[PDB]
Amino acid sequence: EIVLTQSPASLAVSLGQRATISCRASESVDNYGISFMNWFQQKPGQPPKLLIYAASNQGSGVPARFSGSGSGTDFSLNIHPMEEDDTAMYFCQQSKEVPYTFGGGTKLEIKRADAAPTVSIFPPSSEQLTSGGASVVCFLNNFYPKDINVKWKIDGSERQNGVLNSWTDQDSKDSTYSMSSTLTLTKDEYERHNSYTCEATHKTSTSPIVKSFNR
Amino acid sequence: EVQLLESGPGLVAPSQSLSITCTVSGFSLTSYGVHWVRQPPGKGLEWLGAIWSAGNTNYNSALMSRLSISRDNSKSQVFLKMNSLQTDDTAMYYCACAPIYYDYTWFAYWGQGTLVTVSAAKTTPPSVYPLAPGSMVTLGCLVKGYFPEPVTVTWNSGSLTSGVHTFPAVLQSDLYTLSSSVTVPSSTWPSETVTCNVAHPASSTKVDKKIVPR
Amino acid sequence: QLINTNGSWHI
Repeated sequence: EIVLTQSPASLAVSLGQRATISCRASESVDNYGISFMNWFQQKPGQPPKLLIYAASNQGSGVPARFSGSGSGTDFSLNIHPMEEDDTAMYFCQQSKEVPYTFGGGTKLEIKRADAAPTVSIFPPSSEQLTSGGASVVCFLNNFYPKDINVKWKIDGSERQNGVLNSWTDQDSKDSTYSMSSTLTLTKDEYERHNSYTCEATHKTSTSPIVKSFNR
Repeated sequence: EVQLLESGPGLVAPSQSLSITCTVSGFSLTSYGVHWVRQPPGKGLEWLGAIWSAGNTNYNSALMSRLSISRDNSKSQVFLKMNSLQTDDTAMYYCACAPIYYDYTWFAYWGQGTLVTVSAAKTTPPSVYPLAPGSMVTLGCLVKGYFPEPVTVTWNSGSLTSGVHTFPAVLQSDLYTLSSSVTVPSSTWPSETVTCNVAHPASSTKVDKKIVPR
Repeated sequence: QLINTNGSWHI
């Protein structure tokens, strides 16, 4: 069938600049004088939204800055000028004949200036301690770029075990990321120690941002 | 108003079968094709097949032998059935529609999708814990030890939307954990109530946790 | 006018 090869896999574009995504088909998707090439945008937690149909026609609710072009086997989606809400996954799709097929997708994000995280730490809740578990939570909010390191310490000694990390998708308004880091111990081990510390190292500061508390 | 809604089993044991119903309104099935699309977590869209306005069907080339699509026009329902699911079949499953014309409504209307997890692990409700601290103040909600995905988190029944981050769930020992943070002006908390609202449909769990100062 | 009632486009 008609295989669609979508390029790039991912890229980041700064505000006001141009994002160019390409879709090449293994054979022509033209018939009856038109190209059966469609483009979709997909935001986190949402179904895809139609952007472009018939290679170059804009769907309902689709801003002028999204433009489709091409014919035959070579197609492009251009987004210019890039805006914050355009961070998303993008897919091409051919509908010339069965089976209908999709390109592999492009993750398009915003390139923006560095921003330091805002760090907060949370002791285990009284509710959780009753169940014999103890989770310590560190939020690192609204930073850029996505790369960041969290080091946990218990009574001053690094703890690289029982830690789970999770990043949000890029924010659609300020283009930042956030991350949660959760250290989970048995209640018995938690009650054995005093100081719990989350250290956030990010390219925006010489020294870590440190949040800490005593049990 | 064109609308589609998937109903699926949520959790499927390996080698068992999958049945999803797409219920539609605002259009007649005899005038539309209804298409099935799936998306493995973090991966791309895959066209599974369609039942066209005429009532015939077509399928994905590689999956055709495991797939069956049918419809009940009187009930405005389209059905997907898939045989012997394996871990590779874990995915969000969507229905979408397109008329007999090629125009701006081409795949313009989708269901919200239903997540199908292929696993023999046990459905487990979450434990929900409030995260209070030890100008602006940040609070949280810890949603621990549930299976399968998804959960929904809101703050103050949705009235509190700005300053909210809900972090993707992470799997450990066949149980998911996620957290949500919300940042509000310190003048409003604890003077005003802040409550996370958590739902885990698979276990029919619904719970509110007020964030109270320690 | 393109029409697709059965999986194939025709005019």
